[PDB]
Amino acid sequence: TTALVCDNGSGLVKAGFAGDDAPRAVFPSIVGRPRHQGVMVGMGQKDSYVGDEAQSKRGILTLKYPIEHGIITNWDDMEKIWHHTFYNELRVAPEEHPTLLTEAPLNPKANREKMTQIMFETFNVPAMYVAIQAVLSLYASGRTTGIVLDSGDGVTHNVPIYEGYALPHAIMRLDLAGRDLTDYLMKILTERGYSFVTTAEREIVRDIKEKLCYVALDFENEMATAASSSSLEKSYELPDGQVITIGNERFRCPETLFQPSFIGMESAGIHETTYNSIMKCDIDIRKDLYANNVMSGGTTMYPGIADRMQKEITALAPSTMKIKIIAPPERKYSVWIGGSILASLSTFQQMWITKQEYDEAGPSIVHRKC
Amino acid sequence: TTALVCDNGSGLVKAGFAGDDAPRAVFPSIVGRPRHQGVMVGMGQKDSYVGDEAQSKRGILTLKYPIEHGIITNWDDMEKIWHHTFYNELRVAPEEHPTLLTEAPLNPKANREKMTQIMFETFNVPAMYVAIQAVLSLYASGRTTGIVLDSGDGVTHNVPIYEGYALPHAIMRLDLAGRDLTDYLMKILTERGYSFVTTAEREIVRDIKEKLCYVALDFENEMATAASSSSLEKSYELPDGQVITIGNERFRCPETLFQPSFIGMESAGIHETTYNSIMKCDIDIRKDLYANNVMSGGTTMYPGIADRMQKEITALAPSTMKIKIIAPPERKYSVWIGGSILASLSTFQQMWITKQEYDEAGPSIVHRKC
Amino acid sequence: TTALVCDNGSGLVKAGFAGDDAPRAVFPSIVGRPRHQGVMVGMGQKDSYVGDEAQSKRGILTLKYPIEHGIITNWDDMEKIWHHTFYNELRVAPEEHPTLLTEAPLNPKANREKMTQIMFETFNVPAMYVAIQAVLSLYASGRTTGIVLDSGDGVTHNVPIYEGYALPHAIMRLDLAGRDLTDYLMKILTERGYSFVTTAEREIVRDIKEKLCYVALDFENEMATAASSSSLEKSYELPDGQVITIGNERFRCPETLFQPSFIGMESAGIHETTYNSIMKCDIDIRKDLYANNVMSGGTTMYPGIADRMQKEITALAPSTMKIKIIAPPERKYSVWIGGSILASLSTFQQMWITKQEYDEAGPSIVHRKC
Ligand SMILES: Nc1ncnc2c1ncn2[C@@H]1O[C@H](COP(=O)(O)OP(=O)(O)O)[C@@H](O)[C@H]1O
Ligand SMILES: Nc1ncnc2c1ncn2[C@@H]1O[C@H](COP(=O)(O)OP(=O)(O)O)[C@@H](O)[C@H]1O
Ligand SMILES: Nc1ncnc2c1ncn2[C@@H]1O[C@H](COP(=O)(O)OP(=O)(O)O)[C@@H](O)[C@H]1O
Ligand SMILES: [Mg+2]
Ligand SMILES: [Mg+2]
Ligand SMILES: [Mg+2]
Repeated sequence: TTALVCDNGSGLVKAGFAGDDAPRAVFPSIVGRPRHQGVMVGMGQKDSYVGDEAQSKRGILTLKYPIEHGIITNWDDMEKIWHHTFYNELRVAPEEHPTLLTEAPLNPKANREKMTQIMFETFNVPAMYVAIQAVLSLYASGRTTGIVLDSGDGVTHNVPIYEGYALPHAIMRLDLAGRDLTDYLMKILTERGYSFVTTAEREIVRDIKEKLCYVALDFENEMATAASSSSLEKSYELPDGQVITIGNERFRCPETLFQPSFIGMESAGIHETTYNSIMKCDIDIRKDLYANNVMSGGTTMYPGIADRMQKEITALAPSTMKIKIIAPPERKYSVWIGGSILASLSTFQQMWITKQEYDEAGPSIVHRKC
Repeated sequence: TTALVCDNGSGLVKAGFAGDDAPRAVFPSIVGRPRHQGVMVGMGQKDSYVGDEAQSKRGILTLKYPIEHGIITNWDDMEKIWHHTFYNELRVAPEEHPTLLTEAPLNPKANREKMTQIMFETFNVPAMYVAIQAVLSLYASGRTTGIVLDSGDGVTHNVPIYEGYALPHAIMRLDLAGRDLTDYLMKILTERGYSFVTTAEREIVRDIKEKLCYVALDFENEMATAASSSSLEKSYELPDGQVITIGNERFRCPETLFQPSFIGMESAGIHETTYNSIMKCDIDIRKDLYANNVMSGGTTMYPGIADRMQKEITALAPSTMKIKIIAPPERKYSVWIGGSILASLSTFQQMWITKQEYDEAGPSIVHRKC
Repeated sequence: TTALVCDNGSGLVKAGFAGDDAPRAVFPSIVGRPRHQGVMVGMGQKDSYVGDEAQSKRGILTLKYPIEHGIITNWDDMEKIWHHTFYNELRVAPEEHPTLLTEAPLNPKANREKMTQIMFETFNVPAMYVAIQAVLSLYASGRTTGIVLDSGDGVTHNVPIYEGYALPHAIMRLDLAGRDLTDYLMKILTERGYSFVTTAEREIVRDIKEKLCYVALDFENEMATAASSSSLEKSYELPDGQVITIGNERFRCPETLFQPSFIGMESAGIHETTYNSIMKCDIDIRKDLYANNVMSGGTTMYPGIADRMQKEITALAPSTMKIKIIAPPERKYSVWIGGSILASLSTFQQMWITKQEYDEAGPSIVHRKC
């Protein structure tokens, strides 16, 4: 009778059971299909690969992400992803496990309705629920009041909560996250002569970004430092043994979070978005929001991002405001951890969307229960 | 109901039954016709000789190869060859044996279509199939990943397969193989005063090449070694008792595979062709191609060719790539062995081109079934 | 005091003086070196040939292209090319002529820096400038708004400009162009029995492609038409008098621009790349980009390419968008014509990189002036 927690991000699936501290399985949410011709008979050559097996065979596949900026764009591939999650990774039967799902705020309603319908009809779950990922990150923190910035592969969002009450008019959503940083790193890696163009070579660039990239405390000083000397240059070995070297692409890629105009966007950086979200809240709750800046997600995992956020929000806010950025070492899984905490609570047990409620009230049950 | 496997190379016919480990018969694919005048009545003096009987009587015949660089140029002589194979060597009736045939990649389509037509009309086979020889060579080695370098009398070709998927854009074909090496050995044997000019004397030079020639690990060092001393000189006894001696023609002949400019070709050597074929494949599959270099065919049978290929590809590839050359002792028949393995599989039984498909869909069935 | 305009493409050099309507000289950017042995004394047998003289003597040379996908890979041969351009074709002294050079977008920075250094040190130009070829193509058409699809021997690129402002985040670059089409035509010409393998025979195949190839309005219909009848077959006479015939290779070769998977690439066709470039631009500027599709370069010179681009972009775009493809009859020289127009303007005269700026600011002047 244990509940399931599935955190469907744009880039990774974090799935497990409620009551744990880490997910069962964490695998990329990709579906790969062969793009060359098979010449050997049989071999169990399947027509599509999901998750880690698609990354294993990615040299002969075309990798597709069913989720795009927090929105599911391919629903057959997403059913493939969910079937993989339930049967090959969790190795469970979804007929007896309530499933907690997550979603970004300010998302299309059809996304939520269709997840509800697929859970209740394709996978026959007894109950389900869709929770906002930033509220779950606050549950993982253990703090009732915080402003949460969640940055994932697809979306960056700010949700300010005070005493357990959210201020939905102050919620920010920015469609700039890890995948845009990967694409920008590809583009600026072309400057040194490195050409990554295929979907399989997007994973190599994502690995380069996760290993070698960091957030500069002061961008212009680091640009001058990289110009003067090669102290910031690091090498990376490609899957075929070729070695690439990057000097200032290491901090130019994550700078797009603070200067979105690098990729041609008109928006403000994550620091200015956070400050604007705080300033749309009530004046009496702003001090507690300044002191509680919870960062979650994999795009907040850069070395130096918390210090840079500290510096920028301190510059924006008054001098008597006491700015703290809470960046737990496990913030790459804060949404899943908070979802496990929430699904394990006794008070939450009356808040599931039951199967009978779905049957006798339609998929639109999800907008008024969640 | 057993299937036939006929490997028609430019130089030799390898024919047998599926399920065996070696072909029934291996004979030269030559048709000899007398060039002098008959003076004795009768004797069963036939107008043409095929296979081993043409080599037996080659002193009074003009030997012709119906296949030239993997392409059948004389179709009447090729029907003679196939009739010999079926009736005098296999001693079977082709009306009840499906026949698996082999062909080099990047070959004229008319070649394949006309083999299909002759099999289905002249020999009345119940079914047939044309397979690429490098895929068959990969079947024999028992693996589904690797780049195959197949060298025969007529063509040398590279086909990279990964997980059973071929990359047809990375397939190389080089029209330099054993027959070009035989001709070059004739030409450079003229340097010591030995004149072989006739088609029958081409077989003597081919025998010299198969017995005395080897691949030098370092060409310039071996050239210096042969210049300094006579330690590399070996003798060969001609059919009439004359003894010839060759010192550096032993490794100068096979060096044409690595330096095609010896015979006036502009192409790259087999090592550089293999490296170029690997580098036209996806970056994620290159490590497994480096570690799996399958060599098949009779022109890869030189002493020291695998070590030289190891050395050259190691020089071309990065230092962290782990280069292996797989050169089985039976690689002179890898194509036939793999064809037997393929024709014996149960999954392949639905992939034959049946007689009815040919009748009601034309000879062009072979491009979309094979 | 007239300025020079040198359009260095991967395949051809277009050089001339600013203010003209056509370049002085258009010759292949190849350097040929003899591959056989000289037996006649003297003759002025030079060790290397550049341009038209290499194509004249290509039967005894190995032709090398110093530019490869818009990137200069051999710099000594490129200095040979530039010296030829300046002294044997333009017959000028570069010490008193500012030189305008062109480059593809998303190119290595070392390419631009080394062209700047060689111009300012080897050829002693008073000033120089490197311009993006698509902006120059937009100069030639006399408009300041439109998305340019420039296809050359080495690179195909999309650059959307609106009101004179470029959107660098929407710039596409595809490393598929005329040379890849020539190689594909060689590969599929092997199907009818025609074997072109040498670098000199690459020019014959390029001539065949330029004379006999066209873009099919509907590929499958043309494939059916070529299968049914021989109405699409045309003959071509080789330099030695042999006549070759091609039926569907005529439109199968240029189809690789719309189906890059023909040569094993994962990218999208030029139509889908153009649509994707338009859709990464602001919603308010998309109507003017749809109506202004400037095509330039020699690979856009196929019969029927503009109509096919019209059809495909119309299929992709909404029905109320008004799609025009602007394909001037002189679009093979749009980059050079636009460069001449730009170098002749009075406003541009303050935008040269002067010699003193180079001397006292390094070769890195080119990234912040251009
Ligand atoms: N150590 C790291 N440094 C920088 N970026 C990272 C790191 N680890 C993961 N990422 C990025 O975070 C993204 C995945 O974060 P995640 O929270 O799983 O997103 P989602 O919730 O959308 O799945 C990926 O795009 C990856 O590039
Ligand atoms: N031991 C050997 N050493 C060198 N060359 C050999 C040897 N044995 C055979 N060959 C060459 O290999 C060629 C035959 O190889 P094979 O694989 O039968 O070619 P094909 O498939 O074209 O018939 C002949 O030209 C012969 O000269
Ligand atoms: N009439 C034509 N039809 C098709 N292709 C052509 C034609 N004329 C030239 N080309 C191709 O265009 C390329 C040269 O175009 P160009 O604009 O000069 O390129 P670059 O700017 O790279 O020199 C050559 O590869 C040639 O094959
Ligand atoms: Mg997330
Ligand atoms: Mg063979
Ligand atoms: Mg050009």
